[PDB]
Amino acid sequence: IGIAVILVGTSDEVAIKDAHEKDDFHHLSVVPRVELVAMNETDPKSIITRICDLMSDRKIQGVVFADDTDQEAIAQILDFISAQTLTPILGIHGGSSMIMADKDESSMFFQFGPSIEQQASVMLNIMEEYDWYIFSIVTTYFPGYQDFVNKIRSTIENSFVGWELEEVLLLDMSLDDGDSKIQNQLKKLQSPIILLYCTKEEATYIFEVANSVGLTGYGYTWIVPSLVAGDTDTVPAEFPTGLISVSYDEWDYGLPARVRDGIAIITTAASDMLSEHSFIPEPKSSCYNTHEKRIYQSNMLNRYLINVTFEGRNLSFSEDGYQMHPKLVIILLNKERKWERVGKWKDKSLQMKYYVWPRDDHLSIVTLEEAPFVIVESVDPLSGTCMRNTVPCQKRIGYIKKCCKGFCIDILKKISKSVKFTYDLYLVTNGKHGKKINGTWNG
Amino acid sequence: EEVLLLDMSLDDGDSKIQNQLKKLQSPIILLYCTKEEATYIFEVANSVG
Amino acid sequence: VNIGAVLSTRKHEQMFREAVNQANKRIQLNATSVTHKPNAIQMALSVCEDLISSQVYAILVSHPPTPNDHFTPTPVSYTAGFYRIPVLGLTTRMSIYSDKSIHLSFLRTVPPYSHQSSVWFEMMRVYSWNHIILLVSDDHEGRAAQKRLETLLEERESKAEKVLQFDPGTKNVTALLMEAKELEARVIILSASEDDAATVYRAAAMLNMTGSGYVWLVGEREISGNALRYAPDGILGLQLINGKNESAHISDAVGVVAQAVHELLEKENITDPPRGCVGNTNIWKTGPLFKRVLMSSKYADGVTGRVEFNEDGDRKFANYSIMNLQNRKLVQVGIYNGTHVIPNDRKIIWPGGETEKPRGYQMSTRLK
Amino acid sequence: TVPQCCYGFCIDLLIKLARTMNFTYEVHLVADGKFGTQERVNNSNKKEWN
Ligand SMILES: *[C@@H]1O[C@H](CO)[C@@H](O)[C@H](O)[C@H]1NC(C)=O
Ligand SMILES: *[C@@H]1O[C@H](CO)[C@@H](O)[C@H](O)[C@H]1NC(C)=O
Ligand SMILES: *[C@@H]1O[C@H](CO)[C@@H](O)[C@H](O)[C@H]1NC(C)=O
Ligand SMILES: *[C@@H]1O[C@H](CO)[C@@H](O)[C@H](O)[C@H]1NC(C)=O
Repeated sequence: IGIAVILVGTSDEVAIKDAHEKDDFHHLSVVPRVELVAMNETDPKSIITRICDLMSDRKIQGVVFADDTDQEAIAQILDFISAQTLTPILGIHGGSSMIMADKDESSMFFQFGPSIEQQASVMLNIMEEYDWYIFSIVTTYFPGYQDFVNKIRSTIENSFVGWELEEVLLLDMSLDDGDSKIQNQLKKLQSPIILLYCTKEEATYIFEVANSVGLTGYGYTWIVPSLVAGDTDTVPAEFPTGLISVSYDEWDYGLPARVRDGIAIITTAASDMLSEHSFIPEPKSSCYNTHEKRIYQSNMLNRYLINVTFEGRNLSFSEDGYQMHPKLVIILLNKERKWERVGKWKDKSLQMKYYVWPRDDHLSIVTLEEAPFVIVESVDPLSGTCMRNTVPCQKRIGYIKKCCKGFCIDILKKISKSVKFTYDLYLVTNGKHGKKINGTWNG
Repeated sequence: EEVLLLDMSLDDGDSKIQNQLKKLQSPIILLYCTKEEATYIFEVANSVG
Repeated sequence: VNIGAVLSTRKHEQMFREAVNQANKRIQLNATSVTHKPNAIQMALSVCEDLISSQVYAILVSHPPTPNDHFTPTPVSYTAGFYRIPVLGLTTRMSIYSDKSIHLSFLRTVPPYSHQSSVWFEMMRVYSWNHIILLVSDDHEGRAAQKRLETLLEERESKAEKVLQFDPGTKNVTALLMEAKELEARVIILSASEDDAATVYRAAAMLNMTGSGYVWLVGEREISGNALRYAPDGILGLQLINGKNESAHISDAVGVVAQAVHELLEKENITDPPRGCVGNTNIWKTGPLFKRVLMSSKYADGVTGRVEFNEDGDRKFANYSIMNLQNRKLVQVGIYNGTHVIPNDRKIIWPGGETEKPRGYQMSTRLK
Repeated sequence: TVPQCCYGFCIDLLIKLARTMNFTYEVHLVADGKFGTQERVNNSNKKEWN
């Protein structure tokens, strides 16, 4: 089979094609072929003409796309072409990679990227990791907000953890005369977390209004999806420091890696089609007036494109067009207007590199395990976290939550309540209580 | 619960005024300032809520 | 300084040119029209060539015979959205062109089908109905209609009793009808395509689902063609006043475009649109401003009434006619003037032949 | 679903209630034979009663 790989604007060199030759794909029975095509126009007419020429002049059935600009119309054009040409098209690393919902029916167009539900789940996991059970929701009248809120509420309801979900706002933002209305409804966000969802242009205005009201400070944290962040190196001088965002893996994912993954997915789909239901391993190419393409019956092939293993990677897609197991990173706005990778999200896991979440009245406390004084239990098997009469307990050696308790723990809780200070308990590693050894203490 | 100073001479810390003002959980505030400063403080408090 | 039009006949293009010329007398801008093509790719290429030939500020799109709205105006909108050139739809109510995420810089001259859900609210307050069921189809249009109806109902703290969905094109809906039969609710609201509506009509009246009580509410696609042929008596359908009319829509579109152009001419820093798709790849840098000017433009008075644009670029304050099928006929029993429904002096019939509105609620006395 | 016979305090109360307000009844026993509590399902983690 012949898969066409199209690159637009600045990209890699022919060396990437080498990875498509010396790989498991060549050794497989699919024996695929690659015809790299480089373009510099990036226009609808140019893209359509190039696709038509490749389909007609060359015998190809799959297309891998990768642009350089951030125009989202490329994804829509690719979806339209796939719906018309009835041929699979994969978009990666550019406007084609941007996730678009509500694709046209009978369109075999796929792209790399997460959905709103996955980002909401990642945000909930991040919140649960640091025990942030009280939060609010702020959104605008932008498509996808309903899905975001519904996913958040469904996750909150079908769980044994104790959440708050105090308030949710709508923030019309459409009526210019109702400018004071946004400020009026913004004075109900006493909860620490906010979990905003809106566009970057509206995000800047909302942040300025909140700063005027006084919702930005040491005691408030904002979590936003990748839509708000937009370009990483284009901070609009208004995002509060410490903002947390969820983004796609753009640093530990090279363009040649994406090209190889797409080629492998196409080859595996072709091999699966050839093995099972061998009536037509691959339909022939076509040209304009594709009405006679019903004989191809791409519906059978479509079901095969959503199941790819690739030596234990689970590259399967979804019926909508987004991959089921993407790679996601958590970024935080540094002091010097920079985004840093704090943690990564596996299939079902979290590898945050910060165990204390660094930012006066916040000090660390050391405790030791004692029979009647400090009992170190384990997390609750039902909800996954401790419960009343228990407090979180770190365990160095990378860490493990323990949720210690006991007489001394109760005394510490009462003292903290009375003096109004926060703490982060953790157990000691070497030394039980303390003794001067060679002039030095321990424990 | 607490007392405030609200040094209005230095406007560079204006963003701080809305910050320290969002801490008085007590109902009674017992303000004390001049009429112009009183109007400014009342406007800031109304904005904060 | 000119505008583009994509009509379905030469007569429509001539009418559009005449309307633009007449509006000119009320600059030297001249109209440009292109006919539809059977192939979507060919249509996109033709629209791109037309755009390259001359700079276009706005593009109007119509529907030819065999509309197939899912792909008739889609290529034009996709091509125009690359440069953020506003596109106005003449006869398109698929409700998929309302989200700005997919279709950018799009405006409507007729309300989408989803808005019909609002029409089923005054009748819910003027007839004292509180228990209803939904037979919405499983697609974008059905989902939008159901969401709008649920949002409207949530205002009064009373949602639908039970919302059921069916896969499009299904030939066996007996299970859903049987499930909904024992629900103590008599008001039935249907939202599906012509073929789906006709299929639902069959295998439904079979189980005595028509007659005493059982108030039926539908939209506009349900009472049409095959579905109308199988529609039972007492169906309360909705009709658009000027939906079919095309010349009036063209006239109002031309007037609104001219008014927006005149308003924008006063403003400075007006960058000209690119003179050709090839080579040019940057945004217009003024498309959003032109779209904003086009929206929120209160037209004085058009042939089809006052022209208002919604926050989503859809028609605002439309007028609907309520039709009640009787003796295989169709008569108007009321007019919904955008905000309220006023009945006429004609009697209203019901599926059971009664002259009084059924209560629409049958409480069950056999408990489990 | 064996059709057994049942009586007692609850049956008498139900009969009196049915006589007071006109309505028929159809009594049946619970399948799992449990009063009901909130539990978690192994798959889909869907919390539900029983
Ligand atoms: C007049 O319309 C024609 C369409 O046939 C177009 O080619 C021409 O450029 C228009 N004239 C001006 C001055 O734009
Ligand atoms: C459409 O509207 C025009 C008004 O401009 C009218 O003359 C014409 O008769 C209408 N056509 C139909 C079929 O109603
Ligand atoms: C619609 O008709 C009702 C009649 O009761 C009237 O009160 C209302 O103002 C009308 N609205 C419009 C937009 O014409
Ligand atoms: C139940 O009994 C009442 C008498 O209190 C009567 O009015 C009602 O009609 C009866 N319902 C029936 C027979 O279904």
